[PDB]
Amino acid sequence: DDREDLVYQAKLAEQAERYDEMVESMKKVAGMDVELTVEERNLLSVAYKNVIGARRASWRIISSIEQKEENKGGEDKLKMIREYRQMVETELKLICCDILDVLDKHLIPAANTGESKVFYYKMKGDYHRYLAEFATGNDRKEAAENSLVAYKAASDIAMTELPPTHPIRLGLALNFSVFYYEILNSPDRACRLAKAAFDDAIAELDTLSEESYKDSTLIMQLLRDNLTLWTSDM
Amino acid sequence: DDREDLVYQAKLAEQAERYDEMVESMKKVAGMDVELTVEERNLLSVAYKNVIGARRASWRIISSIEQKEENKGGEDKLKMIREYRQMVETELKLICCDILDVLDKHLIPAANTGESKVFYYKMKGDYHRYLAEFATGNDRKEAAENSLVAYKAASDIAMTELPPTHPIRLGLALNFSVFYYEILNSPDRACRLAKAAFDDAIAELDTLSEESYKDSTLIMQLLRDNLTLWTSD
Amino acid sequence: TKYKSAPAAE
Amino acid sequence: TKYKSAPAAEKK
Ligand SMILES: [Br-]
Ligand code: NA
Repeated sequence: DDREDLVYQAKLAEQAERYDEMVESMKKVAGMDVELTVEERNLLSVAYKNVIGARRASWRIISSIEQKEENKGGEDKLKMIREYRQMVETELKLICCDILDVLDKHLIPAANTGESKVFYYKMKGDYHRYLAEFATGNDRKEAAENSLVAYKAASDIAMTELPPTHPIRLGLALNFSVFYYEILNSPDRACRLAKAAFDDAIAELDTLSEESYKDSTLIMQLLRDNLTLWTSDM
Repeated sequence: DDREDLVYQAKLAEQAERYDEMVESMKKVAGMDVELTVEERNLLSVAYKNVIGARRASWRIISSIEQKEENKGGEDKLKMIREYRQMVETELKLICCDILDVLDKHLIPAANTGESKVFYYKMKGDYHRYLAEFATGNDRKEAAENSLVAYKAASDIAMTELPPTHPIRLGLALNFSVFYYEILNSPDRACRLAKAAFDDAIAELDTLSEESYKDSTLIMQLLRDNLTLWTSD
Repeated sequence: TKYKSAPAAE
Repeated sequence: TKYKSAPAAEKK
């Protein structure tokens, strides 16, 4: 019941939009070492996504301001921009390493079901990609290596265990395609994997469950929308 | 430069949407005796509005979840919700008592221009009104009286100093009307006031400047949207 | 019931 | 260039 109490506190935190309290309540549930239910897996992800998201949204904004004041030549200000970015960067490093560790320690070893195994190996890839975004050089290269072997491990399981209509598999494809395009700067690969996951889905769209319908269609929409932008630039 | 360096850190924090860091940066500039410029005044308001705004949204959502779980009769949950609500109420108290303190101690005295005086007295009413929202019994009535004398003071100054078209005066009239409606349960006054402040603006629409045009017309449109909503089911 | 109030200047 | 990634799954 102490576990159910924590899940409830996370839900109150979600609707209250206090996502710091959400990760904490859901962190204690991960450490419980029991395999998370589909509701708990979602809550944990929604929590750590919003908290890491907020910091990134800031990083990109101040990053653009750094490029603006780079041309202006206001050296006095450029120092403050960098100090503010390095402050936000350390936070991105902490939150990413927080969830990467509890994945490696509690969740990934515990997860036995094909669906759960994929969901986490994907999650690992995402937070290694988020480290790669701001990372510089041999720091970035290590984060990219980690990211790929995670997505690859997720993909190798997803191929046999999950069908192509499954939200988790499509979501993985999208993030792994976004990974290829942004991190590895290989658009030809990003477009293949995206077009592959998409065409595999529409082939068997008649099998898609009403439960998973809204989740997967949105993900498919976000695939074909990214495919349009990537192909029009080529 | 110490103050100019802080204003910039606040501006970076504004765009980054890190409003916790924005209040701090602009709190130090306010602590300095020197009166805040219109830009600095705005950056402070923006910073402290967003930090409280977030909690106020949280308070209203959990307060409505409580209301729902009252009918369900989940006593185990109601204790968890009440405790979470209280945690937020204490936060709203601390952040309110911050801005009110730095208003009374530093800004209100320092404020010498007519425009500044109204804005800081308006600001005081706003943050005693936000106290009065989640406040109960004697505490609420005391927060209301504190808000009224603040709004009344601001209004007495705004009538003579500023013109009716000015965004600061229209903003006061709008916040004072919301006060009469939500806090004092005096809706017939709320509407009477909101309309009065509207009529006085449109009468002198020629006087309005192209600079302060957008700021005023937006607040004028809100006053009307409220007036419509309060006078139709 | 919550109603629009004076927003922070642009 | 920022490109949309996997969103937050709907409740149930
Ligand atoms: Br009322
Ligand atoms: Na409304």
